[PDB]
Amino acid sequence: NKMDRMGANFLKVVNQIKTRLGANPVPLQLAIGAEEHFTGVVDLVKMKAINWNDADQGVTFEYEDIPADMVELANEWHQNLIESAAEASEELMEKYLGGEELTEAEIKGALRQRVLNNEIILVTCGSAFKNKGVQAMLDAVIDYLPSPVDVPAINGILDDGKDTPAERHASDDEPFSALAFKIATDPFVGNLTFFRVYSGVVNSGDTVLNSVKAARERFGRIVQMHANKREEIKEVRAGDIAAAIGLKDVTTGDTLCDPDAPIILERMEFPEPVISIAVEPKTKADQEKMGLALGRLAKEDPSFRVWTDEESNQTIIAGMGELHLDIIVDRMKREFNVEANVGKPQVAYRETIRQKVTDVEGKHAKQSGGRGQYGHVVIDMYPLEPGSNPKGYEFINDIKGGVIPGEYIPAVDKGIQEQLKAGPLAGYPVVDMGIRLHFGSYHDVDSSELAFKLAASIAFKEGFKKAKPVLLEPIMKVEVETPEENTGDVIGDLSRRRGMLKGQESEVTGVKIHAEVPLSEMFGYATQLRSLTKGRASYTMEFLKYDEAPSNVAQAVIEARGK
Amino acid sequence: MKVRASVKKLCRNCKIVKRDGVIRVICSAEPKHKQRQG
Amino acid sequence: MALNLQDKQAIVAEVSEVAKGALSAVVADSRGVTVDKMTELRKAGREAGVYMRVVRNTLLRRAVEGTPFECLKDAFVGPTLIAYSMEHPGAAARLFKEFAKANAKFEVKAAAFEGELIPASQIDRLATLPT
Amino acid sequence: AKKVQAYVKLQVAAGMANPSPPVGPALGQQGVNIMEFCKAFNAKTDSIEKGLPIPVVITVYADRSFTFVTKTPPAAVLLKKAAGIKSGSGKPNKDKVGKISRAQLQEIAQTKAADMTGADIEAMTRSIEGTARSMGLVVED
RNA sequence: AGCCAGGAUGUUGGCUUAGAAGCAGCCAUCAUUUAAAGAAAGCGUAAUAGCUCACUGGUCGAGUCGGCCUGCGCGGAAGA
Ligand SMILES: [Mg+2]
Ligand SMILES: [Mg+2]
Ligand SMILES: [Mg+2]
Ligand SMILES: [Zn+2]
Repeated sequence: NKMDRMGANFLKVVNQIKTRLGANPVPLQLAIGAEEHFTGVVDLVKMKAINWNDADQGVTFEYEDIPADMVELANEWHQNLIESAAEASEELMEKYLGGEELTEAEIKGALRQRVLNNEIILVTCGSAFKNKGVQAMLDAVIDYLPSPVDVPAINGILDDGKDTPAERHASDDEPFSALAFKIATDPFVGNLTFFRVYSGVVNSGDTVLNSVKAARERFGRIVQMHANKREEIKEVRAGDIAAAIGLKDVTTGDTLCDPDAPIILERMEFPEPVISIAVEPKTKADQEKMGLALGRLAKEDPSFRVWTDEESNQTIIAGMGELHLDIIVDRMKREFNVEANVGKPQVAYRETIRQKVTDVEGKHAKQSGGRGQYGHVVIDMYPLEPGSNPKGYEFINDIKGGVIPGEYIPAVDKGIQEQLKAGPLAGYPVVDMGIRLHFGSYHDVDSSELAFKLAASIAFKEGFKKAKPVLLEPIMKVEVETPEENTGDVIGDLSRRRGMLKGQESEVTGVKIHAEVPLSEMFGYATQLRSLTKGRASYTMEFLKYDEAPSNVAQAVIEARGK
Repeated sequence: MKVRASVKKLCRNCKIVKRDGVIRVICSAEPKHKQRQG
Repeated sequence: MALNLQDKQAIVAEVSEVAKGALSAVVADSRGVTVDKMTELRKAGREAGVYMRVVRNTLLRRAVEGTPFECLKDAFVGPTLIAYSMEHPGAAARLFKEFAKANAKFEVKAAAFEGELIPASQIDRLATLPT
Repeated sequence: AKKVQAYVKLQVAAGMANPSPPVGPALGQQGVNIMEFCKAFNAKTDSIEKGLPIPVVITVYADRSFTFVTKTPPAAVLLKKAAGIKSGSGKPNKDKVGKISRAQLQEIAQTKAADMTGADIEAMTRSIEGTARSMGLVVED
């Protein structure tokens, strides 16, 4: 399109497709005139010019005489075209190589065939805004594009697979089978599932089986559509696209079919959210109302996810893009209305001793005469290293002086867990820290556990300060692909961020960059990437091992509560 | 440009030219090194 | 430091090394590569000898003043960055061979490697005996 | 068929062949993969530096293959494993910067005079002597 | 002044050792290899390439280069 805009080139664009996407394209219509003077197009079959008419909005047109402004390239590309569609069989070629031109009809049927195998792509040119070219493309949609039965059948999985589990001839006779391409949200019924019947007939009220979800669904109000507008239809034949109200379980891409139909259709693959942000209703307690909305819209987009990570109280919204996540937020303000401001995700820090070791201890005078028992422990701190064990809660039991009561000798590390479990440094949990009770004191009458754990608690507290632990933030193994021209800038940006790198690697269609970057960092990395790479790069985060960082925030977020 | 009352050579490729009496610095390396009046 | 007095001295200090030994060489300044001419003058210093002066102070007038006492052909202007490479055990040794074989490859160019001949009349190489 | 046109020094010297992971993705321009990553260095990376510094060139030529007359036992490893003291620059003015002696010089002279040569076998020997002596401290022998 | 061009392959440095790159931090380390090798010049400096710190050889026919003192000038310098 846009052949009515300067810089317009039919020829150049064709090459662009061949040079960049990879497709080999066969011209169908060359162009009559330049961008301002786009009169119309030249068919390489009819050998005519459909100069369209300006007064009517393209409604009328005239097939013309193929003027000499363009009567010579036409011959070249018509000749190049025959050759390619004639490249469908020697029966055409034997006559083609017979020096004789095969009939256009054999070319057009040959054309439809070559498109089916994707051997060739047919290029049509027009200007919709200039109300020209559009009617012919709609004609060529008829000429080469595939009808439902102009290609082979939908295939399937049956009972964990079969020789030909499904070879469903798309027919008004075969058993009902479909796919829900889309689930959309309608506020009055609560859903609208778009389905294409691959093979079958379904009617109002017909039950269907969710092959993927192993369930029963009744199709209440099958409707056809004109975008937003909907027209109810009693039944849908195969090869028809329709929207189904009354369906409540079908995931985008889940097959809806009559019983004994294919369990799995090929559309089980979807992209991964690339941007993450967090959200808050103005009213702190509209959080469920907000929460439900995020969920509904999450059903509609398998690419918008809402997980409220329980590490922090924050509601986290993940999406494929900054617009999406904003288009996904104004929908909440507009439908399922809630007013909400987005922000930053929280910080999943941790801590660990560096190396320091002592024989630290804790003690309370639980006796006082009347109380009757006491508990006291001498402990011994060590770290392991950042990432040597799967069991971060490492430990060694030693005690042979003041050997606390036996029935809970081994039961005196799990009660201590509740310090390694969360928060000793700035409200963040501990990894790899090793505790070692060696001495202590007790008396084996009833050495009270709940008031003996105060010894353990002050043991952790005092032990922590002496041992000088550290704080290690989350840092992952990012992997990026990009064109081999933006390497300098993408790595410069990673360098601005606190990112180390991994792989001196260059792909063949690009370059695979590997980088270790923080997790609190890279907020909105995707959009920065697109900006500096011309929206032609992908990436991933692998949640790699945590690493330490000098941070003015780790202490200001606990000095927020001061002492 | 810069109308500093004291133009100087900020780089190595700066030149001092005296078009119209006005003493100017013109640098064909960095255009931020373009000054007007000595 | 190629001043006038240093020239008046090094003219004879470079005539002497080629007037007591074998023919010397000369290598132009067109294109030395990170490997080819660098490591080639390396192997030149290695095999040819640790006395060759690959430097060039070969001005036309300095040559006519210093070198032309004997072998006056040096005086004629030479457009070369001479890589003066003599030879120890007789005339036309490995250094001369390497220069003559480098004038066509394995270097930028060796300026045809005319060299110094006491006779100064032999277009042919010194293999006059049939042997 | 060209001299290395990919000088990107992000390779741990010796150790693992093609040690990209520690080295950083900041030298990504070169197009080496699992085809050229175990062809020649994997099979001739033993008798030069086995756990020492032997800086690898970035040679990737257009013979549709990777091969060249590789250098000698690197003096960087010769003077750092023939030393005992594995130090060097950085802390050369305070304490031992590594060991370098006439025995190590003779070793490197008789060892790395094969392909990493200069204006003499003895001249590349003086090269290794410089790579051993300019560490900042040398053993006296 | 104007013109024919040449800087490592011990050298991610033996390096704050995950290099920070034959010209990031960095110590210093001609490092013969020289019409040349600095482990640092603007380019990518975190990295190639193709112009290239530095340096010189080749050209080319009379002056050239910077300072210091001094005279007289120039800008700084816009009001009813
Ligand atoms: Mg004044
Ligand atoms: Mg004035
Ligand atoms: Mg003014
Ligand atoms: Zn300037």
